[PDB]
Amino acid sequence: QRSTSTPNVH
Amino acid sequence: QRSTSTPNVH
Amino acid sequence: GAMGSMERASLIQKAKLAEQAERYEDMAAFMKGAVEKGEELSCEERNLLSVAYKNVVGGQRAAWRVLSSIEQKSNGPEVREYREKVETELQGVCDTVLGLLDSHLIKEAGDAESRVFYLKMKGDYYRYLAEVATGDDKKRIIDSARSAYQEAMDISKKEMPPTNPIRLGLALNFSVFHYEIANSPEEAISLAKTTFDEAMADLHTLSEDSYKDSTLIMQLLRDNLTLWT
Amino acid sequence: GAMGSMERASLIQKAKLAEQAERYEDMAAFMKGAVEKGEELSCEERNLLSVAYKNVVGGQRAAWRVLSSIEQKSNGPEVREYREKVETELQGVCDTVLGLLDSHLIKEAGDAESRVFYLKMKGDYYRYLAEVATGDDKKRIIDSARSAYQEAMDISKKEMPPTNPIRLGLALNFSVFHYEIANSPEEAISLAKTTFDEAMADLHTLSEDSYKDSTLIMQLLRDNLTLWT
Ligand SMILES: *CC(=O)NCC1CCN(S(=O)(=O)c2ccc(Cl)cc2)CC1
Ligand SMILES: *CC(=O)NCC1CCN(S(=O)(=O)c2ccc(Cl)cc2)CC1
Ligand SMILES: [Cl-]
Ligand SMILES: [Cl-]
Ligand SMILES: [Mg+2]
Ligand SMILES: [Mg+2]
Ligand SMILES: [Mg+2]
Ligand SMILES: [Mg+2]
Ligand SMILES: [Mg+2]
Ligand SMILES: [Mg+2]
Repeated sequence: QRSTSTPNVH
Repeated sequence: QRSTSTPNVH
Repeated sequence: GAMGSMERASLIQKAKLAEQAERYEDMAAFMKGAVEKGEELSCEERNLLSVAYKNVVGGQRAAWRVLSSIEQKSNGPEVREYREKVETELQGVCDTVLGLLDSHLIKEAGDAESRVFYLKMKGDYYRYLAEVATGDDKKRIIDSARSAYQEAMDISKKEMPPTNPIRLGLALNFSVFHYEIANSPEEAISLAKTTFDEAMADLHTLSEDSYKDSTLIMQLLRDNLTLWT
Repeated sequence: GAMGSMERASLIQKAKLAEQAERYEDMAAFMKGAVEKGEELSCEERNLLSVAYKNVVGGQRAAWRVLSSIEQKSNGPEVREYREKVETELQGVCDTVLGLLDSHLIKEAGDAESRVFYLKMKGDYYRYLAEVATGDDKKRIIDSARSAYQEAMDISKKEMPPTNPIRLGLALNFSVFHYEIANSPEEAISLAKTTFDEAMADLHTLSEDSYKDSTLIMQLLRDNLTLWT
């Protein structure tokens, strides 16, 4: 696991 | 489901 | 071509890197370049060629089906225009494959394996064109597909054991042609069932280095038969 | 541009079709064309723009990381050459986004929402360049990223509730910048924890139309903190 950034939604 | 054809392998 | 200055072995190497990176357009481009060097492809190289272009055209077919579904579900020009843009792209990829097959890969000599695989590949990509074709072009595409599959079938029956994966995959894909493109559900069920039954009858012909591929196709044959019955 | 002759509304429509078809390069192309008409983007249109380009550059970053890993794991020119080809492509997409942001989207007027989102977007795509940059360009890219994130942070703290999704997503992405690009693990943990704690303290400010987005980012903040501790 690396750092999680903002995902895509809708 | 539609008909299944040859898949990709390796 | 854009790959003309690159050494064949570097092209093969890079297609393998692109497969690892899931860059299937690049992978397809590298393999086209390899094919254009004019030498025959090994089994591993044929798999690279097959995997790359099937991945490209698979994404295009899936896109086309979504847009076609939306188009018919609304039956402005936007959906039809965008569907034709994807369809034109898809046809361009199929023409590229079929051109490589005619200009370089399909020959009278060489392996039965190699000769069956390229004729199957010619059958598939005509079938992909047939999926999006209409009218004064449709039945002509359907017959080029049938004709290529049939030649591959004759050779495979004569020269390959009935569990050979190319022979099985070809038979699976011809039966899909029958059921979806030719609208011959009987021919489809009859080819698929024969192929599966002859495979089990000569199950002892499984190869040490391809039996996982063989048994996968046999299951997919049974999946299609369950669906079709 | 190739979209200059198409009406803005048709461009928006087609970007939505392309999203449905998972054609994110097309989707990005349509949205660029929409942006170049010179009018402001609504919230829904900003999401289309964001989703399209993040999908494009996401596939490129994932490809680059596979090839970089292979490159270092072997430390011929093929791996380095192919990695630079993907890297050059990735930089070209980031430049396209950053150019759209400067030429068209980033303004002094308009929504706080819109102004924060574009500065966050500028921060992200400089961060993506910073991931593949070296030397006399790296620290200059890092500072353009930090500078854009910081301006977005000042505005968001002044003008948005602490549960606003743009404010949260910005803070999440700045903290990822701190931890991965700036190598400031303390600043990362301190920003993420503050952002999460202030979000819970003013939990009542959740919006009816975006609370699912807000609570998702809050969880991702907690995921990063668990990872980093
Ligand atoms: C060894 C060789 O000649 N080529 C590898 C080929 C890849 C494509 N197949 S296939 O499309 O017939 C097929 C068959 C079975 C499975 Cl599981 C996948 C693909 C022929 C061999
Ligand atoms: C309404 C609006 O201005 N735009 C929609 C934006 C899409 C991009 N985000 S974000 O990248 O900040 C984000 C935040 C939260 C989640 Cl779950 C995904 C993306 C801002 C709003
Ligand atoms: Cl179009
Ligand atoms: Cl290259
Ligand atoms: Mg050579
Ligand atoms: Mg057409
Ligand atoms: Mg027997
Ligand atoms: Mg207009
Ligand atoms: Mg470079
Ligand atoms: Mg409170």
